[PDB]
Amino acid sequence: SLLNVPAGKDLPEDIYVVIEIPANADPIKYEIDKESGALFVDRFMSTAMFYPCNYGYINHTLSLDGDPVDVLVPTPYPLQPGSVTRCRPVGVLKMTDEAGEDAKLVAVPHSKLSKEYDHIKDVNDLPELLKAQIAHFFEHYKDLEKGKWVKVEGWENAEAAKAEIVASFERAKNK
Amino acid sequence: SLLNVPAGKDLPEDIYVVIEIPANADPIKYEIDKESGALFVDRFMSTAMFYPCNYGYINHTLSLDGDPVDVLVPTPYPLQPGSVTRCRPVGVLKMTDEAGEDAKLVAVPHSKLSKEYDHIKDVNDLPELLKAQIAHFFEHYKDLEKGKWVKVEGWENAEAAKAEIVASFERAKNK
Amino acid sequence: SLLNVPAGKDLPEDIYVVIEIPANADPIKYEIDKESGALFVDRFMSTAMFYPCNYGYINHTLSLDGDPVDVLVPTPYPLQPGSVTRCRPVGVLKMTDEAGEDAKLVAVPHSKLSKEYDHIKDVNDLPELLKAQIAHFFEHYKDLEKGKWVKVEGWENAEAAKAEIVASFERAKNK
Amino acid sequence: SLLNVPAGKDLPEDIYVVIEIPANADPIKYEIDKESGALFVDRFMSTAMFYPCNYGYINHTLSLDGDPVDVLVPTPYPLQPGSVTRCRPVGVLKMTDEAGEDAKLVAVPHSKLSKEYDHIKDVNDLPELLKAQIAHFFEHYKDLEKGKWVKVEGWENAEAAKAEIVASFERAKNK
Amino acid sequence: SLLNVPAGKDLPEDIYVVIEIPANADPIKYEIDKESGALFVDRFMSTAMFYPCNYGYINHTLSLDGDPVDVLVPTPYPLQPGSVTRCRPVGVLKMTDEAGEDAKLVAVPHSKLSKEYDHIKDVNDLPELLKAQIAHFFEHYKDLEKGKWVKVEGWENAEAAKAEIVASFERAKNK
Amino acid sequence: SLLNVPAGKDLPEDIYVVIEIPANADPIKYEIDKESGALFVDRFMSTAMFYPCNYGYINHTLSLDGDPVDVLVPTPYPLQPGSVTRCRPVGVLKMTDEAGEDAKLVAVPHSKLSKEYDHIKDVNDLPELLKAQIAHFFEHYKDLEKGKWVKVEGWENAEAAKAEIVASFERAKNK
Ligand SMILES: [Cl-]
Ligand SMILES: [Cl-]
Ligand SMILES: [Cl-]
Ligand SMILES: [Cl-]
Ligand SMILES: [Cl-]
Ligand SMILES: [Cl-]
Ligand SMILES: [Cl-]
Ligand SMILES: [Cl-]
Ligand SMILES: [Cl-]
Ligand SMILES: [Cl-]
Ligand SMILES: [Cl-]
Ligand SMILES: [Cl-]
Ligand SMILES: [Cl-]
Ligand SMILES: [Cl-]
Ligand SMILES: [Cl-]
Ligand SMILES: [Cl-]
Ligand SMILES: [Cl-]
Ligand SMILES: [Cl-]
Ligand SMILES: [F-]
Ligand SMILES: [F-]
Ligand SMILES: [F-]
Ligand SMILES: [F-]
Ligand SMILES: [F-]
Ligand SMILES: [F-]
Ligand SMILES: [Mn+2]
Ligand SMILES: [Mn+2]
Ligand SMILES: [Mn+2]
Ligand SMILES: [Mn+2]
Ligand SMILES: [Mn+2]
Ligand SMILES: [Mn+2]
Ligand SMILES: [Mn+2]
Ligand SMILES: [Mn+2]
Ligand SMILES: [Mn+2]
Ligand SMILES: [Mn+2]
Ligand SMILES: [Mn+2]
Ligand SMILES: [Mn+2]
Ligand SMILES: [Mn+2]
Ligand SMILES: [Mn+2]
Ligand SMILES: [Mn+2]
Ligand SMILES: [Mn+2]
Ligand SMILES: [Mn+2]
Ligand SMILES: [Mn+2]
Ligand SMILES: [Mn+2]
Ligand SMILES: [Mn+2]
Ligand SMILES: [Mn+2]
Ligand SMILES: [Mn+2]
Ligand SMILES: [Mn+2]
Ligand SMILES: [Mn+2]
Ligand SMILES: [Mn+2]
Ligand SMILES: [Mn+2]
Ligand SMILES: [Mn+2]
Ligand SMILES: [Mn+2]
Ligand SMILES: [Mn+2]
Ligand SMILES: [Mn+2]
Ligand code: NA
Ligand code: NA
Ligand code: NA
Ligand code: NA
Ligand code: NA
Ligand code: NA
Ligand code: NA
Ligand code: NA
Ligand code: NA
Ligand code: NA
Ligand code: NA
Ligand code: NA
Repeated sequence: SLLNVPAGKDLPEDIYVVIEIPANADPIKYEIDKESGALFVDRFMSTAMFYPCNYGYINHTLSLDGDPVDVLVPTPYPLQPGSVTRCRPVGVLKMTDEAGEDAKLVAVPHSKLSKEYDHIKDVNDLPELLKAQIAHFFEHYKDLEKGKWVKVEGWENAEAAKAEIVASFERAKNK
Repeated sequence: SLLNVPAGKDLPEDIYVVIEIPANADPIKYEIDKESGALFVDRFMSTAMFYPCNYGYINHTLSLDGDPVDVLVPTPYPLQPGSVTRCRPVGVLKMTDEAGEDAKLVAVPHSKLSKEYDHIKDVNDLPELLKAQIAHFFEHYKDLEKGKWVKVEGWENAEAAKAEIVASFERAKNK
Repeated sequence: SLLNVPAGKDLPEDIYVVIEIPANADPIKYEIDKESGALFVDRFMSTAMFYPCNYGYINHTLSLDGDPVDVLVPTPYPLQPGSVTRCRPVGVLKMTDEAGEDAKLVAVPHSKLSKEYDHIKDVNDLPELLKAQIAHFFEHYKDLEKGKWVKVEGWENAEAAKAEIVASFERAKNK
Repeated sequence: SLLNVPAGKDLPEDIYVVIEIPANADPIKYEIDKESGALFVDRFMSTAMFYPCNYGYINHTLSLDGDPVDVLVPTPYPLQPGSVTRCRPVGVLKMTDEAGEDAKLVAVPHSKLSKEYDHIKDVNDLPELLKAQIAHFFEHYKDLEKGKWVKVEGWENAEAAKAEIVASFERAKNK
Repeated sequence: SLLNVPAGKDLPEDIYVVIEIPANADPIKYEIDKESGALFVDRFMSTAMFYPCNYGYINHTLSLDGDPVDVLVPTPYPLQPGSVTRCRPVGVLKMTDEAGEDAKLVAVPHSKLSKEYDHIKDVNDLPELLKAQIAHFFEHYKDLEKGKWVKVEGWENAEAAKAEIVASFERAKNK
Repeated sequence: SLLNVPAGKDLPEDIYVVIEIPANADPIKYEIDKESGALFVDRFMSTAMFYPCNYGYINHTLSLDGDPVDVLVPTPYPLQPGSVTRCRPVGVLKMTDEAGEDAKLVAVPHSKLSKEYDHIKDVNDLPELLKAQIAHFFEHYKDLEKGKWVKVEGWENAEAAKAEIVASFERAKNK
């Protein structure tokens, strides 16, 4: 199953991301279940918002919110929930939510999948609008769900993103 | 063309709404052009948000923002931009934006189109979530567009909605 | 507007069909308004059914149900409501509904648009499943709408279809 | 795999439903294969009909038609085939088909996923149109498939639905 | 109708493009009819190809193929056939087809619609992949339609694109 | 998982095909991963092309390109990536690509799923356009990916298709 997908071929520079939610999709917040590897409906989000990129996680990692580390993956066409994409980290939106520190990595498709993103080396190379849209999404998408909240702490670079990937991997390792 | 569509068969209780944007659609903000009756792209909205209902206007009306009065129309399936739907007003979100007072009517499909909405007589009969989603949309959808802004002033009932329809009609009449 | 589209380049063998409803679409029953040429929502259909083909009419014709003659147009991909397709009649489903005799022509895309349908010369060349699906649709799609009903009278050939096209044209002519 | 999903967290009041067919989808009748847990095409349905709700089953149950008990799940947006949704039973359409007694449960998203359905406590709280659409679907969707048929026996309440869930669970247990 | 849309607010730098075909759509080749302003199906294209950008024309212009000058418009989300978008020319693919010289302009959404494309000043600023995809599309999309063909002659810059816009306008003027 | 799906119920006449890419979809080239059974993004294809049929493979087979044998499956509606369809082989497009001989089987839905394809007994019964579209797709879809290429060698009949299925099965058996 997806439970057996490696974190990556050469972490943290070469990772696999398991997709749960496509970019620009209906507000169904799917999460993979750790036990079964199945896609569960976590919730129907209450705001009229969509994820600006495909959204998922790195397998065999653990954030402080008790889930694998979260990843946004821009692509030319939305991905299928439950599919896996090889990518390269380029930046990270630091943020905290009701479940703990909960960073949002941005990783682009690996050069082997496409040349489209090769030019995006670091966080400054991401379009300013996309970055603004992502921060605005995480700032507001929980606005109508009581007991759910976010404190966005800011954008950081590809090396901070890599550091977060290592830490999350090591954390799933030693817990 | 759509330029020749009546405001309604018996205003303000029985109106026609010209749809510009479907519910739950991509963030393309279409507006009908007054001159040609064609659907123009006003803009690509910058936030990752969607209209909670189909969105358009009552022909032969004028708001203080210099456009025909705006209407949200809930339906079971999204409508085609440029189509026209017979409806019944049930409530209004009072609000102001950078172009003037700019109320958002809510009108449901007429009984003749469907029985689904007959039970919605007044604003209190609208689902609380939908109303919350609409106010949250108008509060935030201009957050990333400089020089565009909104002050949401609150929900009011079917009679206030009807009053607004009359006023907007009379205004297109005497300007 | 669509109000000015000819019935066809050489009726009844070479016709234009104005599309109102795409094949396999949501159950929104659009009808063009004769006055304005705009697409109106006639109703939200109540059964969980879809049109097996794109559905519309021949302009400048009149059936006994007081509307232009109805046409089903099979295509490889669903058409846009309000678009126009050049076609060739191949058969007709005779039927009556609450508004009068109300035949359903089947016309395929003209050879100039595609070679795909050239082999369909007459009604027997239509797939048996499609014909069965169309009759079953018209038999049941009004089952949950009181005061709406259908009596399906059977399939007839391309020459009967042509005769119906002529009659409907002549009727719009002399009324 | 989906083969390992529990019937529920607290049956019969708190269940999981494995979705096979989304609401308002193309007429591809997917069924999960018991052996592999994969989604198989059972058939391409022959009528021009769609499921009024998402459709699937409760894992680790068995109906008299030799399959897990069937469930319809209304949601605001169609679900992905192969996804799992936590729900609450509210009613049941009793019916028989060519494979045995084959009830159709209706279960709404659990409060934890959404508040939208909390107000639906029992079968009378379901919209009359949706219930009519579901009965009409099961009455007719097999009309063009020889050797497939249905006898719809009627709507019953949340306690009958719960009783059916218990019986189906116990049956998978003791066979 | 769309027949009355200006070529632009300040040609050739500020133009309007009437869209006939969305980006990444089914292979239905719609063309606006000059007489009626309606969207007609020109043909169902025979290759398994899609337009890499939204496709349409500048009103009140004339190419040597006897149609208004053709335009590709990249956008973040596909546009509706029959809609109009304000844009800025940035490049041109020179090519000839069976109907005459038939250049393909590329024009991006005007800054007023979006800031996304402001950075694209000239043809070299267009992504190399998109340009390659467009040339490959026009080279092959007529491969399976006998009597239809293309000779692609190459990419040229924003000033050549502007020159072509002027010439096409002047040609509709003096014929 | 899909790793455990049989090659078929009675090879080579009665096979199962695991679908990776739907017909007429976005150009995301998914491949099932042999290790995990998960759907991976192999690449984002560079040409503006789509698969004319659903595309996938026969499990427990091996081609000379080191992957299971490839299959195109025409259906009335596109299939879900990761779903499985029972089918009957009717023809084969012989071709070679950069990874080895790499035939493309065509197999239609089994009679048990639908009667629609029963009339297609052999390769000559496939529509000429579909066959032309498939050959044109494989001839050009790698045109913009350096180091990827195809030599299409021609269409052959249902018995050649069956022979290829046997050979590929036996090859996965003895390697
Ligand atoms: Cl790992
Ligand atoms: Cl979060
Ligand atoms: Cl930002
Ligand atoms: Cl009026
Ligand atoms: Cl507004
Ligand atoms: Cl509110
Ligand atoms: Cl005429
Ligand atoms: Cl009818
Ligand atoms: Cl029949
Ligand atoms: Cl269980
Ligand atoms: Cl059933
Ligand atoms: Cl009922
Ligand atoms: Cl002009
Ligand atoms: Cl061309
Ligand atoms: Cl190029
Ligand atoms: Cl096997
Ligand atoms: Cl290949
Ligand atoms: Cl061929
Ligand atoms: F998470
Ligand atoms: F407005
Ligand atoms: F009619
Ligand atoms: F079942
Ligand atoms: F043209
Ligand atoms: F392969
Ligand atoms: Mn959305
Ligand atoms: Mn969560
Ligand atoms: Mn997560
Ligand atoms: Mn979180
Ligand atoms: Mn998280
Ligand atoms: Mn959206
Ligand atoms: Mn505006
Ligand atoms: Mn407005
Ligand atoms: Mn406004
Ligand atoms: Mn306004
Ligand atoms: Mn439908
Ligand atoms: Mn009617
Ligand atoms: Mn009609
Ligand atoms: Mn009728
Ligand atoms: Mn009629
Ligand atoms: Mn459908
Ligand atoms: Mn079954
Ligand atoms: Mn079942
Ligand atoms: Mn059954
Ligand atoms: Mn059953
Ligand atoms: Mn396509
Ligand atoms: Mn042309
Ligand atoms: Mn053109
Ligand atoms: Mn041309
Ligand atoms: Mn041209
Ligand atoms: Mn496509
Ligand atoms: Mn490959
Ligand atoms: Mn393969
Ligand atoms: Mn290959
Ligand atoms: Mn292969
Ligand atoms: Na979407
Ligand atoms: Na909250
Ligand atoms: Na949408
Ligand atoms: Na703003
Ligand atoms: Na559909
Ligand atoms: Na009726
Ligand atoms: Na649908
Ligand atoms: Na039957
Ligand atoms: Na598409
Ligand atoms: Na050609
Ligand atoms: Na598609
Ligand atoms: Na190549």
